[PDB]
Amino acid sequence: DKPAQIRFSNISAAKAVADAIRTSLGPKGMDKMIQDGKGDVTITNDGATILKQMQVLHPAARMLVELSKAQDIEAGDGTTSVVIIAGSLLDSCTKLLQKGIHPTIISESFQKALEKGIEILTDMSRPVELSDRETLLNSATTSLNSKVVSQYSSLLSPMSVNAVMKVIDPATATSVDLRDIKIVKKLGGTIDDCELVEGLVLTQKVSNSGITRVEKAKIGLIQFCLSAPKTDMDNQIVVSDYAQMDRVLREERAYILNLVKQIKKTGCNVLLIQKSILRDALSDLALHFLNKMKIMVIKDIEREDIEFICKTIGTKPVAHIDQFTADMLGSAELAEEVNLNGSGKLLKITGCASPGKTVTIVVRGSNKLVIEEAERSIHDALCVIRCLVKKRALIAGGGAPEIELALRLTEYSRTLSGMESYCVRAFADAMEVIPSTLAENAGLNPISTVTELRNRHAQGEKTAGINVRKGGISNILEELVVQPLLVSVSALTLATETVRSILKIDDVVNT
Amino acid sequence: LMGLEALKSHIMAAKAVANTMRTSLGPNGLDKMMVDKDGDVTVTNDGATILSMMDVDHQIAKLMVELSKSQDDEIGDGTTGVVVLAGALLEEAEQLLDRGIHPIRIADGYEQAARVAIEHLDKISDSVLVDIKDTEPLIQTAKTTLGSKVVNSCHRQMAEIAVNAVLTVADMERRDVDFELIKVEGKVGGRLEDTKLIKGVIVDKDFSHPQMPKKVEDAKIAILTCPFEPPKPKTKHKLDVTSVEDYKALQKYEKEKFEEMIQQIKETGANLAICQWGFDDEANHLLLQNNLPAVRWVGGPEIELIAIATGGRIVPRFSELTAEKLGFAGLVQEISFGTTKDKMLVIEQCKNSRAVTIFIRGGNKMIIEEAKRSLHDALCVIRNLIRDNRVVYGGGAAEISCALAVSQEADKCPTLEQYAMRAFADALEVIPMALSENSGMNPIQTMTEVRARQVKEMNPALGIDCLHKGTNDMKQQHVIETLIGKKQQISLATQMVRMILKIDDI
Amino acid sequence: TSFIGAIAIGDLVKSTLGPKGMDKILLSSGRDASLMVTNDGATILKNIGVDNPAAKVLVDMSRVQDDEVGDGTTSVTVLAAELLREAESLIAKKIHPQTIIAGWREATKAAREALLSSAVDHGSDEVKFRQDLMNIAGTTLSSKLLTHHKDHFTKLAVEAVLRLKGSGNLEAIHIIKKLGGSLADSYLDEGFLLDKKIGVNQPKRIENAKILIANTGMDTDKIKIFGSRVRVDSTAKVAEIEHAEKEKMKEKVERILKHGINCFINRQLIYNYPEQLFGAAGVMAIEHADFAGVERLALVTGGEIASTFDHPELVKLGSCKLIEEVMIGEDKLIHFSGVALGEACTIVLRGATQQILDEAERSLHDALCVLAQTVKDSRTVYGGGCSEMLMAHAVTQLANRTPGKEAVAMESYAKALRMLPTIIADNAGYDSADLVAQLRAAHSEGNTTAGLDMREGTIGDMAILGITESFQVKRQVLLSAAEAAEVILRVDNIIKA
Amino acid sequence: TSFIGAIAIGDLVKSTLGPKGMDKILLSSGRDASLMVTNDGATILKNIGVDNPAAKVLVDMSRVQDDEVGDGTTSVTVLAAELLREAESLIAKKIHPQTIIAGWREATKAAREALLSSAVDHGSDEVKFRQDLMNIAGTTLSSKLLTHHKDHFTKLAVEAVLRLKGSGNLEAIHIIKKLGGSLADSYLDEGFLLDKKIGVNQPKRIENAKILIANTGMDTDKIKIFGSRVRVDSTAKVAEIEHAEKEKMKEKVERILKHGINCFINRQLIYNYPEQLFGAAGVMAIEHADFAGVERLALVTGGEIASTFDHPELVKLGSCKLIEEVMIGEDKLIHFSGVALGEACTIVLRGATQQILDEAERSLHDALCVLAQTVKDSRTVYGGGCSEMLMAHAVTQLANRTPGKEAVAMESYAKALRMLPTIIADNAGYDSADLVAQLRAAHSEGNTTAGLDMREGTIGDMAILGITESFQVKRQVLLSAAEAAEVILRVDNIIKA
Repeated sequence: DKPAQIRFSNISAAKAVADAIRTSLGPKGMDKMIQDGKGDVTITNDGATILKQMQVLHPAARMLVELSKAQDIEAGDGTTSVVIIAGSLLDSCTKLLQKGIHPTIISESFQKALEKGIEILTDMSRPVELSDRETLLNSATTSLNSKVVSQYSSLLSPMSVNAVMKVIDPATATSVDLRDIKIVKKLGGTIDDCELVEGLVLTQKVSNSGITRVEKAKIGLIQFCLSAPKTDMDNQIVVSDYAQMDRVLREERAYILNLVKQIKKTGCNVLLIQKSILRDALSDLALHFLNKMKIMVIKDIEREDIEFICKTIGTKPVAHIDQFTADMLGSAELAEEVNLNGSGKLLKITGCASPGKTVTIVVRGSNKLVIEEAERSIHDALCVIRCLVKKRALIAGGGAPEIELALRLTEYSRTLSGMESYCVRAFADAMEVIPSTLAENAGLNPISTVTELRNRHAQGEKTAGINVRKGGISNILEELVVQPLLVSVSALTLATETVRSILKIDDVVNT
Repeated sequence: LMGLEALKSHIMAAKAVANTMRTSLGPNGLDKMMVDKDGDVTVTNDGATILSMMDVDHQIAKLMVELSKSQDDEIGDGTTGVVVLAGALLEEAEQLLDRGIHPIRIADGYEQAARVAIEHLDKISDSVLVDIKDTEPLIQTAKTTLGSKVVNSCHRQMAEIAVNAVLTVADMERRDVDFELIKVEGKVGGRLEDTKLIKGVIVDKDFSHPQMPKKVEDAKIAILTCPFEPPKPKTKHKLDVTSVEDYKALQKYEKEKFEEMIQQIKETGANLAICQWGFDDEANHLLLQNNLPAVRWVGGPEIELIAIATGGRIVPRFSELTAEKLGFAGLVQEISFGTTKDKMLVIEQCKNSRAVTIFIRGGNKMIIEEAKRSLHDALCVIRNLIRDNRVVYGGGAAEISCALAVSQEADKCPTLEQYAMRAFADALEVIPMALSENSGMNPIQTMTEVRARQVKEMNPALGIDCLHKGTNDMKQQHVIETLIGKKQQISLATQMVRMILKIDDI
Repeated sequence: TSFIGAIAIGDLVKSTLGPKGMDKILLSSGRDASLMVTNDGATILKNIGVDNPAAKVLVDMSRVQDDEVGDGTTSVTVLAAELLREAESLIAKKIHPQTIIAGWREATKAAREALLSSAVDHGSDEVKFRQDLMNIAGTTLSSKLLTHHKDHFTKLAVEAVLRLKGSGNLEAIHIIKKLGGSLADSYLDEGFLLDKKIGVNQPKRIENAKILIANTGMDTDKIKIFGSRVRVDSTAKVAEIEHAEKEKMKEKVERILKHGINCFINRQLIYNYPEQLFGAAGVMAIEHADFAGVERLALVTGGEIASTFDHPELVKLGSCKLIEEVMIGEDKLIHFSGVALGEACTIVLRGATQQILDEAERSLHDALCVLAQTVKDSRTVYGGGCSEMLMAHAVTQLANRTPGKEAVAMESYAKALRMLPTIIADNAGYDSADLVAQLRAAHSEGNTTAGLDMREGTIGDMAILGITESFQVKRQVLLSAAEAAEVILRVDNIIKA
Repeated sequence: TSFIGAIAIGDLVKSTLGPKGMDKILLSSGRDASLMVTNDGATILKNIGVDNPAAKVLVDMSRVQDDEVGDGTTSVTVLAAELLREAESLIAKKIHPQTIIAGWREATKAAREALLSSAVDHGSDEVKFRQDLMNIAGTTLSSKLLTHHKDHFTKLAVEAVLRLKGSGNLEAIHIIKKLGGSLADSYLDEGFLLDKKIGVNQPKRIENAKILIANTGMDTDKIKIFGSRVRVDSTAKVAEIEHAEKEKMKEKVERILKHGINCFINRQLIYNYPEQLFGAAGVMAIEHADFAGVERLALVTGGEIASTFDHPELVKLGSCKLIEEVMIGEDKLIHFSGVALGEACTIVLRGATQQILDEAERSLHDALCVLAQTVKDSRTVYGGGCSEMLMAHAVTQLANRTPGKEAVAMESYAKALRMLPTIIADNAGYDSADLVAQLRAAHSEGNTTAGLDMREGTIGDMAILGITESFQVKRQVLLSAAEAAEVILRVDNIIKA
């Protein structure tokens, strides 16, 4: 009674989210207006930008948002395919619980279906070897030509290949770190000037008297006090004159040189500026003195840059002056401020020693939206190439994996025994919504299209899918649309994980 | 609103009280759960504890619960019995009013019914042998009466300690005692069946420095509440002074005054000393080397309570300290707290009979609550024993025999007080009926079987087997109640019913 | 009052019972963005808002003696609720509550006697102990998703607990919550581990580890009677706040140096400027410590416990021979090499997730517990549904012999206890009625060792499968469910302020 | 729940079980009639208002069992009602109906086998068998409303059956009825007796009569004379039969004399002149009789059908040993002493009301039946709940023994059987639950003769008390109730038009 009712309600909420998102799938896509508290409009063809700003009440909606976020952070694209698989599996679950079979068997059967489906997708895919630049560029162009970012991904794809080659030798199958390869902007500019920056791009400096460039830069990681503390007020006594506060002013003028002499025995060249809530103070009257004898201040550093610079140049994190020893110092090859193709004060660090070969790409553009679209293009390019390199053997897309996987999973349910057999059959014959969604968004009769795909996968080619850029079922064109095999692996595994978790969930309780 | 219908509404309120006390009397009674606005939950069988916070629903119930509460010291176990008996009185009183009798006439019928009940009840049972000296049948009484209800297992020790404590104080006031001198100190933290007799007062015991072994050599106690120990206003502090030399000099002056009151302490001979405050630990170790038990965190009121107990007068000031005025305590002892981590002070003199309290261990809040309830019930029932030692043969047997006698004497009354006599007899009949209904036995069947057993066999001691043991003779089970407890039970019930009846309006 | 609450709490706990159960999601009120999914019914009972006083007193009566033994909660609560529901049916059939109480007391006595008779001793043999400990760890570590990681927990916990051989070290065992590498492997500390950084400002391999055991640490400073010369007199001199800090540091650090100890352990994080102060002064203050670390130092090297440390002799010269640090996970973690394993231990898991580590540490706590008493004890009983259904069969057998009206209450007790393996099967999706009836037949015709194999949903001869449950936890859950059901049942009416 | 009416229509019958039963009223439909009370459910179900077709089917099974058993139609209906109650309870437990049918059939097989193996054959004895016949007949008749003169009727019935010597004959007893008088005025006597008034005209002083059946009297103006045959004509054949019939007056004597006569018996009216002619001939003809008893006349006297004397010689003579007519207080009743079959006896109960009369003859039919199938096949079982408890114990043992879902179904069937003596005790006002628990314990420890003493509520070894019931009725009640509950259960929904 109550457990069945609450599971039905959870399934209904998840299916409502999924079917509201179903229309916006794939490169073709169709948008909605978001039901929000401000009343604005959205023309966002994608699916992620709905869940990421969805007013969610039911915990099923929240868990589907976590599903989409996990899929995006894992591999990027497919963020709508995952949620639509989830919704279809929950619809199959609605049917199965309508017949009354128990949720735990549903979870176990879906786990078996997941394992066999991963085996199937690994089987039929093309075992492309990713070891050299020609293979990398082939994978990159196959990944970029199938999306709408092709126009500008062309110039940046070889550079992203260079970056991922810097990170590791592709013979090492370990995944590259998406966060390690940071993306930065230099304000304005052209498009071609977006260039690789080995080392790191750093924030803008203040240039009272500090040098613009230095060979063999001795970068120091500074987080400690600057002055005699102006602890609580600008004046401690009658405000006729600063009779006693002159002491702390000249103590600033003395402690600045005291710390600079404490630095020069180590040789800190640059200064990352932490905010004034951590620092005692920051002002030109002391920053000039630090600058003139080779301590350049760089504005408003943040924790991500601190972690990145620690990972790169080996400077240990610092919270006090006494650790000014060489542990907080790094010795690069060269550090320069470069302003080509439009002036820009962002500092660069070059050729420093690093355990991990962190690399960044600077992004340029005549408009801010162009810069950010280039950033998201390079972001998804790194996502797809990383999920390929860590798993190899990319797969053709366009519902072809769903058709082939549903067919072999239906026959697997045929040969499988026990209660789980019909569960796996329902999983397979409901999972086919993705090609049905492509057919709906392509204008073809969805059911007839799904039947045609299933028939063509039978007794014939298994890579045949629905073509989104020419039209309809196609087999002759191999490059219909291709995604790394990890895209489908993550989709199926996260979808089944969340579905079987939903099945495991019972009797929602307020604290 | 007015008149007999208003009295019927009062009767309904009394039934609301009585039907919920119905399931609670007897050892097998169904406990209630007490919840305060704080949300704390505790289970209890004691009718007095249930009524302690039972909130009013209609006013006369509040009046009657206050009336029942006012006799807790004398009524003992069976206060819920009082309530259910009075509720039965009112329930049958409603039938009498349906028959059209004016309330005051059933009221005075009930008071003469109580009179004949008392007259028969004085003749209902025999007297136990002597209380003060032998005490062994009294041990048997205390076992078969108190340890049967809710304690984990009945065993001799709590009863023996209680009877020893009372007999130390029972005989001076012409075989009487007042519970002002005997109290309970509940302190969870030890093994449940571990409890000690205390012919004194319990205080939380601290040594300012535990480096010296647990020991006691009391010959007299220095009851001090003066700056002899450097006073503190109960505030956390860590002192600093202008110079270390100044601190050294302050320490020297501290020890000089400590030595001069050592001369003051040793001229009277109070080898033990106590105070609210205490100095720092290292100097306290040095202080203990000077043979004075420096203490800290002593209970505020407890200091003057023990000072008045020990025959001394507390010393708030230096100028008020005199050698003769200190407390001539007899002995002090280190009672183990069950756990090996700490021990408490007990201050006691065996010569003087006063202030013989009970010091008990416990593992849980409600368990120590039922423990103190059971020991208080023991204390009051043994007061009823010492006041006069003849028993009542309780456990429904007294009620059934008394109701039989009242029914027999009913027809001897020429007026409708005869009907009141029948009503009182039925109300007394209800008590064995209650003891069966809350238990797993058919009420009326076994109740009337006990009635017939008393009618055909010439012994009124035959009652209801509340403990569900095979034997039905209440003497054979030896489960018993004091006659005085029953005297108060019947008298309080009849006074309660008559007070309810005399009230008529709003 | 009627027992709607006492069965409602049991019903909301039922689906979580045992492995292959059903999960629960707990979310905060006010529609704020916070929720969590959990399988352990103890977590639900901890997070439940008990609006029913009967449910509140039931969960309270459980908590005093259910989380102690470990994993009993999901069994004791459900068994008590089923008992209350069956007794509600009985009182609907006009069976008086006290009859039910007496019948259940005698039935629980019979069931405990049957459990003791069916319990099998496994002392005096090392290999039997090994297999029993791995089996009981697998049954108690029945919570993680990854089966190879399940085995990792089993082996790690077993090898951590067995190396005692003596009286309990559960007071000294710990499971460090530090995040490591893969979420599928586990580890144990050859010397208990701290999250404290080592090397940048303090020696690496600390020979003659003094290990002063302090509680009153420096949040900012401390004090000693010296005659301070404070420069910040009032609001007129707020700029002189730093003047007294150096004195308040030195007037303790210097005397601790004269005490002979640089290894100052305390819970409180000594700050960055105090990090300069302590490092320059030559004292290696460890800014994280606990009761558990001090007592492990005591048990392993003959030390002791201290408190309110101001006096040097109030703390021990914890002369640990040497201390190092190890490289597990993404931190530089001090590793007390001197306190070797065998007397006590601390487990650490690798994995970069707090929330997974939460259920991990809960399962290892319940395991480490049951492991501890069952090593202290010597007996175990066949787990799954075998033991409880055996006790139910014994209750049914002695119930038939009972003349009194409490025979019906005894049969009700037997049915309620029989319902527990029924719930085990139901949460696993198998045919509950068929499984429980065929189990009743399978070990009612003798064959006392027969049990329900939940791994495939078939009758299983539990003697060779090895799925066993420690005797102490079964006896404790039986007695606790009995007493809680008595407490809930024996109250008929409730009043509130 | 669709068949709850089938439970209800047996529920209105459980209030009548046991000799210590409890009556209801049949309220006559509509107006112009009066109510009447009724103890036994046989009259309750007979002409009962039925609203549910499944209840109708249960009623039809009750009538069929009453037809083929006689007594005990209450027990079958109440047992079927309890079975259907427990069946609905099991369906709520999601146990499929067909499993219930299979388990119930297995349980009935085992229970019938145990009952047969446990019933006692009083066997080859005479004086002990006499006492057994006496008390079993007395207790079986005590199941009816009558309490005073049960023993006399039972002793007379067993005397008749001993005259049968095993040849069970429901028609050996001649059953005449007579309104008025008291129940103590009831009389049996040997031979075949007629309740008419014959006096002297056909003398009561005759020997070795030729008993015949002849359905044509002298008032019939029957045509078969020596004269003309039957014709339909008025030209010359108006009333020649009136002249012919004068030959019959002498033929009715002379034809039988030529065949050979000492007396004659005729069951129809005879005209006066043949009346004195037979008086001078020595013939004892009766004016009227219960013509349904013509088979009784043929049996007890050895008489045969005479074909209304259309063919005078195709018949053989009857016989007796005396002819008599006696004034029994108020009726001058005819007495054929010792007709050819010595087992002939005639029973009359002087009932002031016809309902006591009708129930008394129903009880007499039941008595002769049970004496037949407990004399030729001597078998009896201890009643008073002993048999039901014994078969419930057997079924419970089977349920514990048997695997599969059938175990719960047959355990519920056993408890439904247990409900029958529970209902008996409840109607008796005793502590029904405690009493049946005590009896169940007595059988579990082992007492195949333990039951309930109905005169005063307590368990007792029923052999000493002498209380019992016949085996055949109990076995048939069990089997018929089981199959009726089965046929009700095997239907899920009813289709109406």
